[PDB]
This record gives sequence, C-alpha cells and structure tokens, in this order.
Amino acid sequence: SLQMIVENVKLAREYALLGNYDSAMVYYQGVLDQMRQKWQQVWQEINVEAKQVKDIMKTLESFKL
Amino acid sequence: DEDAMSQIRKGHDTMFVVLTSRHKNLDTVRAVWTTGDIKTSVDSAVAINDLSVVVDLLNIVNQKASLWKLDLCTTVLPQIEKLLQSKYESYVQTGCTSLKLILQRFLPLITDIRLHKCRLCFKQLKSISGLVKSSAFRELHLLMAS
Repeated sequence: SLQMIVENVKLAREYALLGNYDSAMVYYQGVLDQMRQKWQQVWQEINVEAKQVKDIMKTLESFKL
Repeated sequence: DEDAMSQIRKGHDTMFVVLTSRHKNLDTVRAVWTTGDIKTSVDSAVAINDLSVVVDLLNIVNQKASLWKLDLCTTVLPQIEKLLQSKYESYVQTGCTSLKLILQRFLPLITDIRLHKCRLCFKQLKSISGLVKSSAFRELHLLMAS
C-alpha cells in the first residue's frame, strides 16, 4: 500500500537511527522490494540509506570479541 | 500519490548525513578496538562525544563480560548515567544491561577492597544509585541496595 510503504520507510529509518540495524535492514529490504520519475528518485534514495546501514553492519561485525 | 512520495523524500538528507557520520565515527573506534585495547577504544568513542556510537559500542561489549576490566568501568559508568536519562527506551536498556554486567562482575571485589579504581568506581555507582531511586529501574534499585 502507498501508506504502508510510507509506514515501513519510517520504521526502517527509526530503527537505523536507534542502532537496531538488523531490524532496519529488514524494513529497508522490504520497502525496496515493493517499489513516476520522482518515484524512481525515491527508490534511489532509499537504496542509498539501505546500503549505508549495511556498511555499518559490516563494520560492527568486524569488532572481534 | 505525490504527497506520500514527498513524505518519504523529506527525511532522506538527514538519514544520509547521520548514517555517514556515525559510520566514520565507528571506523575510528574500530581502528583502536582492533589494537586489543578495549579501554582506549571506549575512551575514543567517548571523546568523539557521539552517544549513538557509544550505544553501538556498548551493545557489542555487553555481549562478553570477560572483555571488561575494572579500568573500563570508570569510563562506562558516566555513560550509563547519560543513557539512563535518555528518552529512547533502547538507550535506557543498553544502560541497564551494562550496569548489570558491572554490578554482577565487579561490585564484589570492589566491596572486598587499584584501590583508587575501586574508590572511583564506587562513587560513580553511588550517584547512579541516587538516579535509579528517583521495571528496569526497580530491579536495578534492588541490585544496588548497599
């Protein structure tokens, strides 16, 4: 749904900001799957945020316990 | 609809700038972390003054109590106090998790007594006790009954 996509982008961004990167990637990936020239731009921007959470995850996992 | 897409695009610039900065700050902390020096790694994060990086770091170290040394507690305890007063529930819980690890690992021995490290650690625990007095905070209050 149109609203549901706006809903899940907010959740992805809320989770990313609070450090729940695993949960954020799930909402980022789900929104990207659901996604007119401005609409293509929206997908690029969400795809950028998604890769940024991924890069942060890659760094956090590189912390060896 | 055009408005919903406009809703999405509004928060993008903020997200991009916030995630990039935190990623840079995490790279700095990890470059020290990989030295083996946990303490200076956490001192580095605190010096960066980015609380989101302190929360990410604590979520990591909180998973292995054997990484904690008495020295680390004097750095962490001021952050726990900061986190226990956060608006975000997840920040408060990270603080409770860290404080529990310190109480269960370090409160004995600190009591049994480097003496300055225990002395400093104890006064930090005392101010936190006051904060917890004024759920997670109920349990912590029982844990700090001394």
